[PDB]
Amino acid sequence: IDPTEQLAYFPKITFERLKNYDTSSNYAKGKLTRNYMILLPWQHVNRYNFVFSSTGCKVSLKTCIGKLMKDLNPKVLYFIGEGAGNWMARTACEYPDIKFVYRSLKDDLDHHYPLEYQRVIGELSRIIDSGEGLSMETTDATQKTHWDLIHRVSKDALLITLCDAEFKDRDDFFKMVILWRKHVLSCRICTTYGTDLYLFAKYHAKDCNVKLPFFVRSVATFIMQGSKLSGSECYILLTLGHHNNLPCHGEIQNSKMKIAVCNDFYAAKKLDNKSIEANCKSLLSGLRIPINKKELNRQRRLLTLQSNSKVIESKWLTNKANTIIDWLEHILNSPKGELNYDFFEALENTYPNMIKLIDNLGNAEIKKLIKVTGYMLVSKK
Amino acid sequence: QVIDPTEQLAYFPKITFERLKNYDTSSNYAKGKLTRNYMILLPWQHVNRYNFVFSSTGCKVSLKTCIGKLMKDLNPKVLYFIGEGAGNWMARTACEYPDIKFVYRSLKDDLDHHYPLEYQRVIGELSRIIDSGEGLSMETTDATQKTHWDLIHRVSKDALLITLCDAEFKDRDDFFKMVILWRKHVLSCRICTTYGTDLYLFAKYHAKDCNVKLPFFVRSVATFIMQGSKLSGSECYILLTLGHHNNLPCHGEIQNSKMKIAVCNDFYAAKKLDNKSIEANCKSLLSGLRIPINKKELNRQRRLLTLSKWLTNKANTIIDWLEHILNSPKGELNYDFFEALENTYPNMIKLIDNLGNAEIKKLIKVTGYMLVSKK
Ligand SMILES: Nc1nc2c(ncn2[C@@H]2O[C@H](COP(=O)(O)OP(=O)(O)OP(=O)(O)O)[C@@H](O)[C@H]2O)c(=O)[nH]1
Ligand SMILES: Nc1nc2c(ncn2[C@@H]2O[C@H](CO)[C@@H](O)[C@H]2O)c(=O)[nH]1
Ligand SMILES: [Zn+2]
Ligand SMILES: [Zn+2]
Repeated sequence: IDPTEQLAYFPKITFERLKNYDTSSNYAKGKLTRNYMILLPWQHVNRYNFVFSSTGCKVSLKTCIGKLMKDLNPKVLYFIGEGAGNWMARTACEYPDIKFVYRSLKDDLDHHYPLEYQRVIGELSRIIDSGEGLSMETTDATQKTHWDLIHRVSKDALLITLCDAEFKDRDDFFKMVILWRKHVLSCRICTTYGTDLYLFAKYHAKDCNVKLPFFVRSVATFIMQGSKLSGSECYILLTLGHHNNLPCHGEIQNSKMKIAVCNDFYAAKKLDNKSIEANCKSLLSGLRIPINKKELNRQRRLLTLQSNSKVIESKWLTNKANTIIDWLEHILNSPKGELNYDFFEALENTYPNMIKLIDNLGNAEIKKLIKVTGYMLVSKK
Repeated sequence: QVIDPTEQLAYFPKITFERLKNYDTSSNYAKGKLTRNYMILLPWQHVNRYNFVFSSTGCKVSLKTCIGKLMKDLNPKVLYFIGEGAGNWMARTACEYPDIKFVYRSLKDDLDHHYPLEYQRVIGELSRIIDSGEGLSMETTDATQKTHWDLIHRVSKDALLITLCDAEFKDRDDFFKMVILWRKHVLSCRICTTYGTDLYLFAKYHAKDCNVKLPFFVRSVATFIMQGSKLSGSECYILLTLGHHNNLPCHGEIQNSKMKIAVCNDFYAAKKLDNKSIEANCKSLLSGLRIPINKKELNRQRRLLTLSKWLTNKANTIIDWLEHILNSPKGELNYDFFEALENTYPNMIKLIDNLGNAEIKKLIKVTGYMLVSKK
């Protein structure tokens, strides 16, 4: 299967690049605030074409760091804390000749194998190092051993290292940043390319005026439309050089808000009907495409015939089902609008049983529910 | 010598607006608020208005843009413009719709234009104004008086399908006087009664209060929030019709919609430059000011002033600002960049204190030209 053809399944990306300047601002700018009364993760609205990971819908190398990718021209890319590898899968479609070195923490929580890359690309042939036969310690980016064994297959320098790992504290993030630096300055292979080595990593801009480790200079800060509205998540492009400050909550919030108020979510050019069906069946077993009044009423019929392990115990499973159908029915009866938080705020505040929904469905179920919602909204008119 | 209206249309800038359709449902959801405090003191809504002199209402509101579908469906042969002043809104309409004839009205007083000066400058001749209100009293040109409405058909025998009002009223009571009289006419008048309830009044309104009921049998169809309206206020254009009455737009609804256009959208510049109009505004701002405005042109004005201290103080203030605009980097036409321009100027309060409302509006037109002229 052609990678460039598969690229039409990933949506377009809207973002803001805040280039780090040595010279002071000297502006004294106002603040941009808009309190969206939303309870659902609407950043999954354009991610219906994906199942196990959908990071590729949020961040893209060709979109954000396209010029650096062109200039440096990496033969191999290093993906750490990647999970099911959907951001790595998008990269494989945008750059069809690049090989990959994948690493992800080996635990029961989430994934430690690229299930989505396997799904999108078809085969793991381009993943020259998938971290097979490694310990939990050697797959942890906060440990020295992870960095020591990074070249066990690939002998190419760490020109562009991609990190989408979620850390406990900022101290764990610092552990990784320090270890990256220690490697790129010690390693025989890497030392050859010098200071022109990059680490593009996910960071949550909590505080302000926080100094990066020594000889770690942030080049730019990327604020994604795909990042959760509630937080202060961003992607920082780091390099070796005279250290500077991590992005502050303030700047991130102003940029985060402009994107939420102004821009609309771009839908995918093509529809992966097998992936949509998978998410539909993942949300509610037996859910079929297209989702219409007829399709919804049969799901209402299927639960009626079941009621007419304990007998009282199965009432929990049917309660979840009703909640899902009630929401999808509400989306169906809702007028078509543009994919934006103003319209999403309207959808939620037009629904009477909103709090019952959040109470009855888990975080993963509600994310799945948004993928299905997004498909339905795109399917309209 | 021949003046084409469609060619003249390239002098009016593009319009950005938000239409808030009034829904019978009587069920509005609970929403959040959008706030951004722009530290601005100048009427920046005049930046894209350099090509106009006496009136520039057409830079802000347009019939083809805002109510193009209604203009198509109800194809009006004649349009009625009340409280029009120099008639720049009417002039834009004449360019967008080259076959429509007009009936013009504006209050006959020393305080405002009671003759379409801008229409004349744009179109060339008053041939399409079949009724310019010639030989009428101040009472018969006041939209709050019955006699104004009684004599509206003295020339035109076409129904009031679309009535345009850009009048500024003292109280909301005066606005209500007009709205009531429009209704009284469109329901009494032999000519108008024929078209029934499908008659419209697109009037300018300041959304001050909330949950204010429109007069009986007067129903608002939609509310238009213009980018061209002053940021500070709560000015909007309401499209009214005959029907079971509803509520006037509330200050609340407006402010969010008003703010979005300020944060998101940029001011579109005019495709062509009316160099005669620019020169007129330049000479209106400061006598002897010539285009292009450059370091050489500004230093000449500094020199000319060296050889009545009140008049020279105003001149220095103007030159100081234009010099600041000249030395300023080119940016996009938006409130973020405009906030930067006056945040970068040290004598901001002296400016507002030394120049009148009309002078500052002229100063912004000249500023807009200079900003567009860059790079
Ligand atoms: N919460 C959240 N997850 C995001 C966001 N952007 C990307 N993600 C990633 O997407 C994952 C959840 O989406 P999926 O992998 O598509 O699907 P899911 O199988 O329904 O979910 P989980 O068990 O919650 O991971 C998260 O664990 C993140 O790795 C975001 O803004 N918010
Ligand atoms: N939008 C807007 N237009 C104005 C304002 N004041 C005057 N104008 C119009 O703009 C023209 C400027 O010459 C005036 O003749 C009026 O028609 C204002 O505060 N806002
Ligand atoms: Zn190395
Ligand atoms: Zn009549």
